[PDB]
Amino acid sequence: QRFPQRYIELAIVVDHGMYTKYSSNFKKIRKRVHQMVSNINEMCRPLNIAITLALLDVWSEKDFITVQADAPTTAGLFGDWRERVLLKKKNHDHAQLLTDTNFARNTIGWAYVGRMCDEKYSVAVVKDHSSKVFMVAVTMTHELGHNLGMEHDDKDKCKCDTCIMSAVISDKQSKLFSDCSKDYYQTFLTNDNPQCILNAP
Repeated sequence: QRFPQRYIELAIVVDHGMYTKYSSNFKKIRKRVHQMVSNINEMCRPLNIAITLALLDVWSEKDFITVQADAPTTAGLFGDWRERVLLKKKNHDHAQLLTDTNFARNTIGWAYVGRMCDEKYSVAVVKDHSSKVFMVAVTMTHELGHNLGMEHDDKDKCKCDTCIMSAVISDKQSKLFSDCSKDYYQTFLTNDNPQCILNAP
């Protein structure tokens, strides 16, 4: 394996709009979230990172934060709530909020760069923007990649055209991380090496 073993315990929060979208059916939502996690786990296999779903929270009554059009603003409110409320329910390493919100600027996902394990900044916000589970899962994986210190693929640095960290998603989206991405992850493990992902569940 090119990389040493790491583990990311995810918390996934499904907002009220997404709950409504899926006919307020908890079972159906849980199945969809598990299928997403199985895809994130598959995509991280070449990075030697075992991905688990530590916690699933479905906002079946109302939104606990204002899930608004600006994704970065929503991410900050989510990181705050994650630190103050979600982490108190069960420890986990990274949390993503899934929503049906039509984020501004045609945004389908957003996350802080290189802040994996941070109590407030180890988060991403992702729009459930396709009926295709894989398309949403690869968006979750792209944001996870940013949180692991990855920037977008650059043709001078690597040749992959449809890898996970491509600057823009496409219909032909690949499930692979480019060499640009693997090199950024190596840099992250060497310079940041956060302790929470060294810990197996």
